[PDB]
Amino acid sequence: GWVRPDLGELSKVTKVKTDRPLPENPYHSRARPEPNPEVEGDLKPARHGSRLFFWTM
Amino acid sequence: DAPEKNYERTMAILQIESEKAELRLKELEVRRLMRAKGDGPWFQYPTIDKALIDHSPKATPDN
Ligand SMILES: CCCCCCCCCCCCCCCCCC(=O)OC[C@H](COP(=O)([O-])OC[C@H](O)COP(=O)([O-])OC[C@H](COC(=O)CCCCCCCCCCCCCCCCC)OC(=O)CCCCCCCCCCCCCCCCC)OC(=O)CCCCCCCCCCCCCCCCC
Repeated sequence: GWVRPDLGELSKVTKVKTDRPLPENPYHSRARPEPNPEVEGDLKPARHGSRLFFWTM
Repeated sequence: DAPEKNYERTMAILQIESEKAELRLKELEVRRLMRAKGDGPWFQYPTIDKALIDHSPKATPDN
């Protein structure tokens, strides 16, 4: 009573019902480094300008 | 000009220049700490973008 698969069937992506748990960390990665802080705030003008030796703007 | 005008104008000049000098010393200290530790917005030399990584199931499973 076995039926041979048609052209296209054995390459289908099928879904599998399992009882084992999903691997939560399969790469065994350690804790990632904390990122650098983002920039926040409103952008104020430069305090007394460029501060390049005598340039007052 | 009056001695009042010259005096208080000198005080404003000295305030502005002392504040610029304190900001220059702080700018040097910030640059030194950010080059030493590398946790500021400066000296952030680039690494590889992790958006380039393909996360699909590959041809072989052990990867
Ligand atoms: C209602 C809306 C409208 C309102 C309008 C209100 C205003 C009405 C008037 C409108 C016109 C405004 C014009 C500019 C304002 C005056 C700026 C000024 O004098 O700054 C003083 C500035 C600093 O002095 P200050 O007492 O602290 O500030 C007074 C003001 O509060 C200065 O204010 P500040 O604190 O904001 O200044 C900012 C900062 C203040 O400066 C600094 O923080 C210090 C750094 C300055 C530069 C240092 C460079 C050093 C190495 C170069 C040496 C150059 C040698 C001289 C030139 C050699 C020959 C080319 O300036 C700069 O960063 C600009 C760089 C210098 C350019 C100055 C403007 C020139 C415009 C006309 C150019 C014509 C040619 C002139 C000769 C070219 C060189 C100047 O002094 C100098 O730069 C010394 C040179 C004199 C500047 C030029 C004088 C302007 C008028 C020139 C007319 C005659 C032309 C003759 C023929 C051509 C030449 C053969």
